Amino acid sequence: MTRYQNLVNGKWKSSEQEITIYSPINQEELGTVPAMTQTEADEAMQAARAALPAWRALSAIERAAYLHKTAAILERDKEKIGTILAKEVAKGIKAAIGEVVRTADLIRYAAEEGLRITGQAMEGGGFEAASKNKLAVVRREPVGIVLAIAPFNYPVNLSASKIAPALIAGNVVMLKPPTQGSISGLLLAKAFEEAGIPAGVFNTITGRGSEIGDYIIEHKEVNFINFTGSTPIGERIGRLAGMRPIMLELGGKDAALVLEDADLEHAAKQIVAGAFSYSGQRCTAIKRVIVLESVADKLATLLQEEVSKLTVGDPFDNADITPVIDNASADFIWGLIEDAQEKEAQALTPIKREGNLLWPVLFDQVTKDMKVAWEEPFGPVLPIIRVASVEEAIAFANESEFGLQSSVFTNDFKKAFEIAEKLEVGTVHINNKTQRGPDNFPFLGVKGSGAGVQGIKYSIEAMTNVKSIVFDVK
Amino acid sequence: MTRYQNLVNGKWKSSEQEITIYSPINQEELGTVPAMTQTEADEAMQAARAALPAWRALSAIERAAYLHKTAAILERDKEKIGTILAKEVAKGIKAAIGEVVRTADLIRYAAEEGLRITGQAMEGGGFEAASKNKLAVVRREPVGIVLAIAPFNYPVNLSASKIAPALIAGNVVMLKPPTQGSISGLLLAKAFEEAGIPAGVFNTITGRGSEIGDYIIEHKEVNFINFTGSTPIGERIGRLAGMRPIMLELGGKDAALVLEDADLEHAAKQIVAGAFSYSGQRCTAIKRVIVLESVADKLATLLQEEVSKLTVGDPFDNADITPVIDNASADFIWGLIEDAQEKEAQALTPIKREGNLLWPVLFDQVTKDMKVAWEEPFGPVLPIIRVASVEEAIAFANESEFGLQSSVFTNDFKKAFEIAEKLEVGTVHINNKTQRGPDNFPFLGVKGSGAGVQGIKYSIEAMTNVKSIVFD
Amino acid sequence: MTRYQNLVNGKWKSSEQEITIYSPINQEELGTVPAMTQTEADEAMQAARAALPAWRALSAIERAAYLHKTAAILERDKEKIGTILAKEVAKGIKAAIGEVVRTADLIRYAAEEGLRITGQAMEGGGFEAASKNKLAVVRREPVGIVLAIAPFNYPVNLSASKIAPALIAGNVVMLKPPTQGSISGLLLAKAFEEAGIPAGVFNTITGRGSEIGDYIIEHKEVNFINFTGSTPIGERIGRLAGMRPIMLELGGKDAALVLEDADLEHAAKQIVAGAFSYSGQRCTAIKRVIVLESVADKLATLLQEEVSKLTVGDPFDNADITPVIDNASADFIWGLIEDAQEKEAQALTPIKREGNLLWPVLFDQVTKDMKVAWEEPFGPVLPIIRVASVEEAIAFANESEFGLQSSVFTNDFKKAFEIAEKLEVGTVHINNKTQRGPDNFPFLGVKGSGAGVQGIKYSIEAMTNVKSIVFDVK
Amino acid sequence: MTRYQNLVNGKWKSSEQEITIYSPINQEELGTVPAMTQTEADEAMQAARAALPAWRALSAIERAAYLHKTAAILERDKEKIGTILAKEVAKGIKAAIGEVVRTADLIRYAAEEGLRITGQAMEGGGFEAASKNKLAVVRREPVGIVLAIAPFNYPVNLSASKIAPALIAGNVVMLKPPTQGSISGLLLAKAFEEAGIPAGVFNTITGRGSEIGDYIIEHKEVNFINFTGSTPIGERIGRLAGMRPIMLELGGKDAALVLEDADLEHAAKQIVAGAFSYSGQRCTAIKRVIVLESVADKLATLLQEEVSKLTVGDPFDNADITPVIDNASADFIWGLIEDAQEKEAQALTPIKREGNLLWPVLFDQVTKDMKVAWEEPFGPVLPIIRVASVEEAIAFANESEFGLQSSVFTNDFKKAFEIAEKLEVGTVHINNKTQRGPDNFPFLGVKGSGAGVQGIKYSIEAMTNVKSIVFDVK
Ligand SMILES: O=C[C@H](O)COP(=O)(O)O
Ligand SMILES: O=C[C@H](O)COP(=O)(O)O
Ligand SMILES: O=C[C@H](O)COP(=O)(O)O
Ligand SMILES: O=C[C@H](O)COP(=O)(O)O
Repeated sequence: MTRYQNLVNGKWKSSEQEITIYSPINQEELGTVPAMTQTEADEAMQAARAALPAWRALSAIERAAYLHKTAAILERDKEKIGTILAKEVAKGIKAAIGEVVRTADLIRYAAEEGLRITGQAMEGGGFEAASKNKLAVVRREPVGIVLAIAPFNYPVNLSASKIAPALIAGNVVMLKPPTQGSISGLLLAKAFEEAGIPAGVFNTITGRGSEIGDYIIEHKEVNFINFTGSTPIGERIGRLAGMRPIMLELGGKDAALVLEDADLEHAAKQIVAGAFSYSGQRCTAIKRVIVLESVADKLATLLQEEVSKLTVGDPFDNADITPVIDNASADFIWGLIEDAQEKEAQALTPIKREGNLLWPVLFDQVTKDMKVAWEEPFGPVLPIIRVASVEEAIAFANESEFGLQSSVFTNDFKKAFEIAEKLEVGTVHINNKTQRGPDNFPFLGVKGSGAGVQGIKYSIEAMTNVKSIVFDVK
Repeated sequence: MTRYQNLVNGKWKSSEQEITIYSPINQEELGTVPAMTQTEADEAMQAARAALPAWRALSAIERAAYLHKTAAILERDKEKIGTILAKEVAKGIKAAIGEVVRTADLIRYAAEEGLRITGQAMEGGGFEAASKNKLAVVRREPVGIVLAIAPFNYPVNLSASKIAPALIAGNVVMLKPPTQGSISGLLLAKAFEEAGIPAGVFNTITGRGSEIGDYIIEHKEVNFINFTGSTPIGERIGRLAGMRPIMLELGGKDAALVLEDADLEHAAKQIVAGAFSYSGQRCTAIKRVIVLESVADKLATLLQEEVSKLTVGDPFDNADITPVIDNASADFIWGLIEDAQEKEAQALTPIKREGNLLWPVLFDQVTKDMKVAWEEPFGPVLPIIRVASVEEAIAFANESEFGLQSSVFTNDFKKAFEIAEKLEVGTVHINNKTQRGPDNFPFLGVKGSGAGVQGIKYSIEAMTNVKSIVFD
Repeated sequence: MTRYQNLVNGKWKSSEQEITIYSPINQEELGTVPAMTQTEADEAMQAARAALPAWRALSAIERAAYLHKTAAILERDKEKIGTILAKEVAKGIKAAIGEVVRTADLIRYAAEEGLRITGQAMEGGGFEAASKNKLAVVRREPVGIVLAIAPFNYPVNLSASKIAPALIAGNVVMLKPPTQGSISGLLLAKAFEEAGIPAGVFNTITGRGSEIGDYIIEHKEVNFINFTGSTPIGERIGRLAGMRPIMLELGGKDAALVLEDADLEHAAKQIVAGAFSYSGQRCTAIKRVIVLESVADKLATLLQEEVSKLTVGDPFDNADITPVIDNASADFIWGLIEDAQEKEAQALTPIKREGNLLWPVLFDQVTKDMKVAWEEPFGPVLPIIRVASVEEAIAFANESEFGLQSSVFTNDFKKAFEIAEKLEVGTVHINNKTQRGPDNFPFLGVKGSGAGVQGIKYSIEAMTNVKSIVFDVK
Repeated sequence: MTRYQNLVNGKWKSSEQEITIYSPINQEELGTVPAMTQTEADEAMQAARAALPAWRALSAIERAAYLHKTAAILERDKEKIGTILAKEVAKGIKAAIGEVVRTADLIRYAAEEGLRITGQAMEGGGFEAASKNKLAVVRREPVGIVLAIAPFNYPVNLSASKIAPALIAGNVVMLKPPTQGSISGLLLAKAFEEAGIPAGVFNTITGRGSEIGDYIIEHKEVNFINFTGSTPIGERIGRLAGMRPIMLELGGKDAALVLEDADLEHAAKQIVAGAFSYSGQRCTAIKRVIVLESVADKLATLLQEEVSKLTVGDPFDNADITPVIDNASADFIWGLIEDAQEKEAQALTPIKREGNLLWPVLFDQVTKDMKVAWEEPFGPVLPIIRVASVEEAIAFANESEFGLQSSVFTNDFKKAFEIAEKLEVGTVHINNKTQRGPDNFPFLGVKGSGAGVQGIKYSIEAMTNVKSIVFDVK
């Protein structure tokens, strides 16, 4: 019964109350995290504010040295961290060891990306002849206190993808780990503390969302909100932030537009590997298949073979399909499956449940009226939608409320490029599954998938402030 | 009795109701502008949404051609537009003609800068050996319908600085000209219509702010709100926009920090020219002087002479101090002046009201308890605040709720650079007054002066969406 | 008999000796240009060196104003300059006025692009913690005097492409027009002087190569040599320039790699349009077809139909095949054609020669021993080369000594991209012919095809010097 | 008595003959170096040509892993390499060890900088409406084989500054160590080979310039020459290169312009620290004090006491003034001192000579007639030159045939910026000594002082070719 604590002003501290964390696999007690109160969150913010000056008065290479030390420690304990993460959010054990390794690679790259940030030296001579002697030296300064709110699916990766870009840029970071996955956020904080990050530069906040979860967002000391989660909470954040800068990475129903000339075997393998990784619990996952009618049958057969080869089971057996995060999540996904079945959709895959453990349901004949065609299941369902033309596929893709990513499988790259130009998404992948990619590529969503563009350089550039210094050079 | 109309879907439209516009100089009826209803706003947004795809299907050079045409036409009617915008916001006629010519120059520069927006080609390898031979082609696409809300002080320049950067990027623009200054917004729309801009690409919205003011901000067709105005209204817009991208350019109490080793004559001339241009109704004006005690008396004397050389009167006489925009504005300035003089501030110039026409009040011995050290007047009042140290000056400057711009007057540029690093503003000017400047320069506020970075390149970038395309 | 004059120090200057220029189409006469002596070249160089300080002192928008005025005057006298151009180099009057118009467009774009050249404000904190208070403001200064040597092909376009990028960046320009199309260069100077560009900012130096050819290149006043022409002369310039910066745009042997999946009709049309534009006298024209065996016969038939549809005549009938520039050119192309004939290459189109007027020769079954497979003809002859594999095509394309551009005609863009990365050229066009393209695109050659990157942005950057100013900010 | 060998194709080689290398400190023999022949140089070039298309095919992060391994090994053996370097080139032991760790974190920065080189995605629609659908994907490809020639000055630092920016860019490198400092080049090769660098990727050439000196520069395998030496040999190289790209870092005569408002104590300290570091044997050292007559006497006294407190002796006692590299250098420097004192220059510090070890000479009343005012001594001689105005100082500064770096000591920064923009140098330091600076900063000479822009990013981009791939998106 481990009693994990909160990093606050460089000291590990606990709270009077604590939240118990149960495995989504078998409800094993993983430990407890403190249930902070509003005054505790307030004092963590005031520690951050006090640590900010000396942190941004450091040279970039020094902050990067701290970051590199953190990444080394994180890679050192990749199995300790990986096991706890694997039982905390019920993801495959190699998938959970893989997240820690990808995390360390991400913060190494962010440390090295954020010490190469170059300003501009602009002159007014090109705009007007009267300002020919004026020189603006434009650079970037930290926004201040960055508040990072991590999601459950990648509690170590999508938390470090906010902490490391903010830290190298000179900001202090306040981390809010998810409700499920908070022990992993505290373990990330342990790696940061072991590195030697100065007191107050990185603080953690754990608690009930009904007590401090709004209080930390509307706090006056917070200068930037970096949030990954679902679109409802993201829309609430966008209004609770006022006009303070935010980065929201919300839900996505990513389409796989498959056309007649698509190499269907590769398309099916990629579509299934994208759709069912972490049992569908990914924002950047293939969440619908929009296939043309002429190849829809063969694509459905290949998709069925791929989805039948998926091993459902328990995280430590390295199952492709592990239990979903909550019972409420399984109930919501089950409702989507029920609604599809009631409207005469062809479930060409066993449709059975075992509590949290759902089965990789591949549906066909999915129409506009089924909720599985629009709602993000965040679980193991994959709709197949048949369209008559490319225009119908593009209209179906752009009918979604989400614009995160999309895949276009073709053989004609000129055709794929103009479809990609037509798709109202942030990223289009040509003949590949949709993903966050190398975390040096831009990662952004549109209409409902969030605000701002991520990617390591884009995240460093987003939690900074432009400061122009203008003088005369005669 | 000119009945100005609204550009919607290329055609000119009027409404049943009408707002009447009176000069802040002598209250003459300048004309009337339509008071659109929420349904008419909706139709303007639908015209915009239908015009968007053919506008971004146009090549960049083809849209820049329209922008250059509009700038040439607008410079053609520099005197006609200038007189109307002079008597509409009580701006000096040589400054109102200058606003139009600088507007034309901004549209030219925006066209030619939005021609050259180049994307990236990232390679994946270098972050992972697995993602080697994945190529991301990163480019920018228009956000969609850009809603621009212009301020009264520059109805033509600060509406074009939202329209032209958005239009060149591929967006369609829905302009919301201010209440005082709506006629100049339609005079700017006249140029866009004359220069063959396609239907629905540029539309104008005029009406009472209690009928369509929130209806247009909250509309779902709006994809970007570009707003210039006051901090209360901007803070309201910030929440009303949701997670839609916004550009807010709110107020600012720009400080003029003067040190002991500083050319006081140059500093005084710059401080007064900045502070009292358009009689203080500028977001980027010197709105407070923070001088060190040793040079405070010499600077006060020099500042007083500079203020005394100011001409107060009528815009068409090219006065330095024309009347403020409204009576409520003058009452608010007069309240600040009263609060200051009822607290023993040394008024160094003759406090004198004549209706809207206020007088260039220069105050001294201003402390933190007077509400003129903190509140942005938007009128002809300059507080001198004396501090004992450079640290005291920086703390006083950073105590403001605004962070737009600031000036540091000294002779040690290394000292000025250090102070500029410490100042929580967007732009620091060393040994010059604050200004929006060369409009290619970044223009931004922090802390409460706004959200986002303006300046033409930054404006074009802000109203676009990154569109990555990854392949093998 | 029009006695054209050299623009020197704002004044029109003539010489004791004048070179006479005759029409390549009928040897008529067009006028004379001053054959300057070396002292005259010195006075032009000194005029430029004295004009340099006040031209640099100008604001960028003020320098751009002259450029825009020149562009307007050029677009005004489009038909006059065009007629003299089509007379000078036998180009085709609708393709000669097009050169004048594309030249004014280039000048406008160069002015507007040079307005926006922004510097860097680099900090040392990312590299070391001891330099964290040092700021480098890095901007670009003019090199000084730029010597632009134009070719006969495009004597106002490939001349403006050196003058305008140089002028907008603050340099003063020496223009050495081609010995043949010099009258067109003096017309360009007429336009620049009419715009009102200051005295000594743009001068022209005509003459005989044996007197002032190496003389102006070796002058110590010249700070940059921008030369486009033939590869041997380019090598001589590369030696003669010492360590002074140069930009050489030399010959090319651009290949059209045609694979089996290619759309052969599009390939044939693109290849013929690229290859026979201006009678093959372009460095960026297609100059050899490298085609796989399977589709080679169908491609050759399509290519033959395209070639035997080209108009051969005089420039004022707007012929696609107008006479080559001089008699030595026609003799060299005829020699290549003969060498191909004796080694049993299949002439797919008639082999005719009416003096300078050559007929377009499509040669099939061309092998590595015929010299038309390697040498740049600068004449209307295109060899088709058959290869058995994609690797054979890449080996044959990279066997050339030239590296300017190439086309890959394919249907698989992934394959086309792989081949493009394998081709040793500056630019690869996928399913299109080679061109200088939009002039904002980079234009460069590799191994034997030149030195430096052209394109308006790259040309502006090439003829400037980085000037870094480093100071403490704390 | 160690016999060092040449890294060729992953193997160590002696040739038949060996150049024996002696310590410039006394004469102590420290080893021999293979006197390679033209044939062996050819085999090394061919090994590099064969290793190229596997190093290119590697990922940027893998090539960077090799670079980081080399940097780690280099810091592991900093004292052994440093001691050998200090006796090899006669610099203080703490300064020879300090260019081994400065070299290692030059190598780290080079790798981290080279693995985020981004390309462009240019569209043609801004230039013309006919090319709106053309997209250029502009990326950078390795130049090929890089020839790096190091100077004796920094045989490790000024060698890695060419190797690492090359190797990270994907192109293989051949290193020619200086004749005096060959041991250090082979010691750096030892670290590169120990790191695991693939065979043929990093080779080393030693021998006699009369045998293999022009032979390697003129070799057709070489695609880029990166040379830092003296202006004569750089003039030869710029000619022998042809049109092959080169980077030349030649000599300098950096001036410290001191005006009347200047802080004279700071100027006096900075000037001596910059001028006499490594016995004045740096290209970027201060070699000229140009001071206004009002403050010239006070400056001269401060400078004299600054120079007098320097220590002259042995490198292992960490003398500030260690002996110059060879006897020819001491003869030339003594000739400069001679010419100065015959023409009635006022020696402010004693002039001495102990064969190779000279004493630092502060010369006042230096005029444009003494050779010490114009020639680069590469020895501990600093001439003070008095001028009557700032315009006279700028005229004297620009009178030099060198354009590398310059210092302006002022108190008015607007004045210092004015003068800096007037100065014909590559870098101007305001109120600080000239230096190569943080190596991320641009480093260049703009006169007969060099060709090309160095600095880690600038040298990475110099030894690459732009490759544009243009296709239609439509
Ligand atoms: O929330 C899930 C993320 O958006 C999915 O991206 P990732 O699995 O590549 O980190
Ligand atoms: O309303 C505020 C404007 O941004 C001020 O413009 P300006 O500083 O150029 O005079
Ligand atoms: O000399 C010939 C030029 O390089 C060919 O290019 P261009 O005809 O497209 O301008
Ligand atoms: O030019 C050479 C500089 O004097 C020293 O170079 P470095 O930065 O490698 O030590």
